[PDB]
Amino acid sequence: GWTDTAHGSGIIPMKTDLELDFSLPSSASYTYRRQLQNPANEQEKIPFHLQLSKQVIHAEIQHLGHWMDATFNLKTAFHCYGSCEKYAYPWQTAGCFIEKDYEYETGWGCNPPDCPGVGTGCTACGVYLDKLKSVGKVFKIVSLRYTRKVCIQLGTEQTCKTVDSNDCLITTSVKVCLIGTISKFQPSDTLLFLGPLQQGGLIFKQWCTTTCQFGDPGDIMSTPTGMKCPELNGSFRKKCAFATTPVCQFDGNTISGYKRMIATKDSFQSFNVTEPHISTSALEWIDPDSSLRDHINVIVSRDLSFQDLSETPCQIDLATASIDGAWGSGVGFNLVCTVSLTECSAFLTSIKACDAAMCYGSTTANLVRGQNTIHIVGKGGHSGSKFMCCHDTKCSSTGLVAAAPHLDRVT
Amino acid sequence: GWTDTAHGSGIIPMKTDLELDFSLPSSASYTYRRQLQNPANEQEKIPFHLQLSKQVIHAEIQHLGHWMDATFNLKTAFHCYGSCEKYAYPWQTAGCFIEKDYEYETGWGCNPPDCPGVGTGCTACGVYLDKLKSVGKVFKIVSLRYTRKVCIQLGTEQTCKTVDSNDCLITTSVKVCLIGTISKFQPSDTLLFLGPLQQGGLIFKQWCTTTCQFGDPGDIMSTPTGMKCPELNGSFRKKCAFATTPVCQFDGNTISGYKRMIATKDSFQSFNVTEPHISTSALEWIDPDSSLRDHINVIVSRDLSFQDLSETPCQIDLATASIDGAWGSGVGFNLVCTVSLTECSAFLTSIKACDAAMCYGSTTANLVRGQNTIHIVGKGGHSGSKFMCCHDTKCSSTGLVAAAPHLDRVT
Amino acid sequence: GWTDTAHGSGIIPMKTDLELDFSLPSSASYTYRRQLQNPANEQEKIPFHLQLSKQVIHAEIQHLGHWMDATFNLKTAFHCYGSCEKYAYPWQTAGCFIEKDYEYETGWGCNPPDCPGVGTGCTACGVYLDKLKSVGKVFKIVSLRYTRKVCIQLGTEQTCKTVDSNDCLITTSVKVCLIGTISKFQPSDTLLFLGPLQQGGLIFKQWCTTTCQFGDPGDIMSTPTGMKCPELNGSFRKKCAFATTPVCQFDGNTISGYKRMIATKDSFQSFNVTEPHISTSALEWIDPDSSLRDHINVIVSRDLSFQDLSETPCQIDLATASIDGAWGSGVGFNLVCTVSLTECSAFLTSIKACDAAMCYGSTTANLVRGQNTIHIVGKGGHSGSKFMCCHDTKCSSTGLVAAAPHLDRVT
Ligand SMILES: *[C@@H]1O[C@H](CO)[C@@H](O[C@@H]2O[C@H](CO)[C@@H](O[C@@H]3O[C@H](CO)[C@@H](O)[C@H](O)[C@@H]3O)[C@H](O)[C@H]2NC(C)=O)[C@H](O)[C@H]1NC(C)=O
Ligand SMILES: *[C@@H]1O[C@H](CO)[C@@H](O[C@@H]2O[C@H](CO)[C@@H](O[C@@H]3O[C@H](CO)[C@@H](O)[C@H](O)[C@@H]3O)[C@H](O)[C@H]2NC(C)=O)[C@H](O)[C@H]1NC(C)=O
Ligand SMILES: *[C@@H]1O[C@H](CO)[C@@H](O[C@@H]2O[C@H](CO)[C@@H](O[C@@H]3O[C@H](CO)[C@@H](O)[C@H](O)[C@@H]3O)[C@H](O)[C@H]2NC(C)=O)[C@H](O)[C@H]1NC(C)=O
Repeated sequence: GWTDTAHGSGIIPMKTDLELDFSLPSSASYTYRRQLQNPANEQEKIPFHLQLSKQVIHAEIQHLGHWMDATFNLKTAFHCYGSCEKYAYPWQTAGCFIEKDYEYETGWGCNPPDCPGVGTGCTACGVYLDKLKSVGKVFKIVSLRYTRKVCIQLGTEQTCKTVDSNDCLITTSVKVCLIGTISKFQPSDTLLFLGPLQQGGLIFKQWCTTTCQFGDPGDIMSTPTGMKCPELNGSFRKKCAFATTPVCQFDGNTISGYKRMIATKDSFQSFNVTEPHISTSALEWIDPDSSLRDHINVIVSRDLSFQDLSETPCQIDLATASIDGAWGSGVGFNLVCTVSLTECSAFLTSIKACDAAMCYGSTTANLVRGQNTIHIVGKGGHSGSKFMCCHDTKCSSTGLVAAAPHLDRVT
Repeated sequence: GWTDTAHGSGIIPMKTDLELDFSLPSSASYTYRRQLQNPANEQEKIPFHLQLSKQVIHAEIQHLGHWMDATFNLKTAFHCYGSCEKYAYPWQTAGCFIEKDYEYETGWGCNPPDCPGVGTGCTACGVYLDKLKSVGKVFKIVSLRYTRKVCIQLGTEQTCKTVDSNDCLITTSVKVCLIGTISKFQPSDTLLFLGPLQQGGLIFKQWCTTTCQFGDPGDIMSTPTGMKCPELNGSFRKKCAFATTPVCQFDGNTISGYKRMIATKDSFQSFNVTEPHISTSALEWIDPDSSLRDHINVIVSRDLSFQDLSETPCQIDLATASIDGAWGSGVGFNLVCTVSLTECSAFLTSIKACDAAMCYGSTTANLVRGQNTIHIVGKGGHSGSKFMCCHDTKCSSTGLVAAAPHLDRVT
Repeated sequence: GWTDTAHGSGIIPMKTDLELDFSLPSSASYTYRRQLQNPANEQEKIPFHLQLSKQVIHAEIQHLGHWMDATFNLKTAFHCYGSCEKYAYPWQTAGCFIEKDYEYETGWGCNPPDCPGVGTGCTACGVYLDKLKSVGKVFKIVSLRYTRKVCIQLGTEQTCKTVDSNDCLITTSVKVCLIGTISKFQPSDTLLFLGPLQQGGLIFKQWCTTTCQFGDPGDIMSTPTGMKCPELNGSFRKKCAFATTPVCQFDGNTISGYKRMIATKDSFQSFNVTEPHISTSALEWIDPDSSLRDHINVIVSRDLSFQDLSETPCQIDLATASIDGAWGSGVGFNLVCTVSLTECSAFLTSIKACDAAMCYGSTTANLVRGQNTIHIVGKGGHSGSKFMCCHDTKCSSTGLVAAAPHLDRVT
């Protein structure tokens, strides 16, 4: 049946004016001009001009905050009598602290010489992190898009459009196809910028998410809402000796995740960025790595036999019915779309979830004549995004905001 | 030397009837019809019909079972006298439990007031998981294949064949090439379905495999063979106080892997599925994500100059000699093939490992005239799979089953 | 503006002598011969010969050493009096050991019957690994390149060149384009060879790097500099009983990472290798997996309208100014290049970082007429590599060595 998702052309190669076929780095732009033969005139020439922008990476991201370095500290506070809750402890002022209480445990083989208590008091053990310093900014990739602006001019008619890395642009007599390739980044990668965005960063595959312990990548994060402190990898001990104050011991890791990373820094992957652009839910940049190459094919055919394979009689109207799920999420939001099809018995097409600035996901819709209900998934966006059901360049007149994502550590 | 692995055509573009070149979403089908000029007749027309199915993902998988939620529980059982083995404990009835025994350790600074024992008895500490509930079904990806059914009709001759995502189909006068792209899934990804397959799921990159501790993704799994219980991340302590029964303490993680995941659910990647088909060793589905696009090129040339580049004089016969390794495995099985070559001094070709329904791997064989011994690797399959050495559409007359895979946790 | 990075051709398809378009396995070579029509003579024919090598994988690697199996051992050494430093312990001779000291802690509820000490002596607890045996060799992937040697002969002129997997080769009348595909390996993957390189190996996504605990993949590594021993996942305990020598206990993992891996071996991905070649900073091989296919397109056009799209008037000279960063690193080294442009107002081109044998990275340089300062990133190489700024086939006359990478565990 009908579909408008085939983006390309049918041609008779005998009737083709020009074909360009080449490899181009993702971070390279390209310009091409040529005077083509006027078949009707054969005196005055028809200009052809092609412009391809550099490929721009658009990563929907989660702002994870600032990764922090810190120094590990362990302190003992002993009281012969009294519950642990009775006393204040110096570590309770720290950015991060964890306290283990040995309450009502005094005994004459573990007491200082001035303490005759038995089953009393408190040995309070405190681990606290201080000298907290931001070492960089951290982003988690929600999704990736790779686009070039493509401008075609043949005679006096120009068409410019943003084209994704494995898509084609088709005009009256011109087809430009991009064939993507290698992807350096993957969804759920974590990017760490140790300095300004322009200086590039490090890719981490195993940034701590469901359990963060001191020593992990991402163990200590500073966010606008506050510190997010790690758990401890190791365990406390109350060392006892006759006529001696108890001594807190900790047997686990005492070196921050940042210092452990730096010690073996060259185990990780760097990436570099040019022209970075930061937005509410996204980072855009051009990767100066010229080893990443796309394949480009351009056809010009001013002949009646040139076919736009996306052309169908089918027409659709869209309305955004409901939403659930979250913005800024790799799980995403689910948009419910009412899609009405005319002029065709059936129509396979692509329905997109877009806000006023950007699209966040597209679903193949198998439509039948009349009304259809289509669920589509979007990933990314922010709390102000009004998500709409869209097709080609047209969107529904109303949009819906999604809920806030769930990105909480349990402790 | 000769090879039949080049799937494509040589043509004179002047002698080409038609070329289609376009981008198509993996989840889109496409149909194209055209009446082509009869060069011998030029009155009656020759029909051309192209049909491309939607691309189907075939993932060989490991059925990891059901991921379970649970509640953490800690209990103390003290006996003044008697070995720990002498007594039964209530946690010994649980789906998962871990017990730490403090045996023959009684002393007058750690005993209840009715216990004068010294170096006797037992403080038994039990961690047990209860309220076990399945939260979803889990599959590990062994391998991935992406195929479309491609049908070509020119005049009265039709050819339909399954074509992989970076392969070509060649008939007498027609070539259809697919150029694959982005892959959302990777081998060793773990897929979690929280509900029916049709509702999609979550991708996990770090599902616990060699060490599973309570709190990890995949910590508690229910399989047909029984529960697979996690180890503990943390350590026990016997808290002592005069004239008091010992109290078991546990300092580690007490929150299940499921609850930790849900708390930060939007850190993970969702995927959606249509038309899912479950089999003994595999899951097949169509991904409704229309942002994944393949490149398609179609050539029609009813001219004598159209060359099938896969044509050679070389002929082979195959026999399956032996096997080792495992089914259902990302390491795979190794099939030993005796391949006999005639009509050519040398022949580079592809030898496949297939059962009666499916192929599981292909190896480039550098053959010389006469008999050859070729080792090929297959991944996936099940205990009933009779694996055969195959070439093109022909297989050896005998096959061999592989051994069961090793997928055991140590404790 | 001008760029030489577009590798391909502009043609009039009517003026094309021949087009080949086909899919080819990465591990397949291919040969094609044809006698083409001489347009000037039309009696004697012009030979065309195409040869494509098998695709070679070049992985820049880090030699991580040998992964070791071992047996866990725990021993107690008690002394009624004396500091722990006073005594030698048998575990101090082991390849790996970790010692926990309970110093000055004697008491009459934890002493052997011959020890009346109070707050004296030492219970020394030693974990040591013995029966250390190498189980395989380990390499971490720094970067990946996929190349074919491509030879073109038309008449008496031959051109052979190494072509990357998404690049094109252009001669006077011939264009050969490669379109890459699926990549089985990723940067930062860890490869384990349990035997000779020819027997293949296992891919690990989560080899321990910043924290290695006994039981992890990569926990125990033997390098030329010495053993790199893991930390412990678990904690010690001094078990006390009246009239009994203290007993050291360890509650954590006691099974090596190798044994845990082997127990669930079929959870991991195997890969196979042919014609492996080992060098100071790299491993090269051909993957016999024939399911990995590239797309190949060949155009021959002996017509004046055939355009080399890489041709520009722009000319550059290079000098290598300075370097920082490290060899053998996925973070890489940063080479500072002085690039001088003539014949053009502006020129977008690719500047490479190469030593005498190999290139390690390329950067898109946006040059303006006159002198430019360009920073480029290279990954890989070794301590003897003299890295140079290069363009096309030309390099600066001087090069600079980089510093040694930081690949240290903290303990
Ligand atoms: C490509 O990306 C890498 C990774 O980000 C870049 O390495 C980074 O380079 C910056 C600047 O050279 C380093 O910043 C710091 O600067 C202070 C001066 O304030 C300096 O004293 C410190 O020693 C420190 O190096 C940053 O640490 C470094 N990051 C890493 C992970 O090595 C690289 O420069 C980029 N290459 C380009 C843009 O050509
Ligand atoms: C695309 O895939 C995602 C991920 O699986 C889908 O999200 C999932 O949606 C289902 C159904 O809406 C959720 O199921 C559960 O249903 C009960 C009712 O019995 C409901 O009360 C619960 O609140 C729960 O949501 C499932 O939790 C959810 N999974 C995740 C990880 O969020 C999504 O709906 C799919 N989009 C489509 C098919 O358009
Ligand atoms: C493709 O690669 C896999 C993974 O390396 C290969 O499996 C490996 O096969 C070798 C040789 O068969 C195994 O070596 C060992 O040999 C001793 C004899 O000295 C044998 O007694 C042991 O049982 C052991 O198997 C190696 O263990 C095995 N590795 C794994 C991870 O299974 C496979 O053979 C390759 N297939 C080819 C080259 O066709």
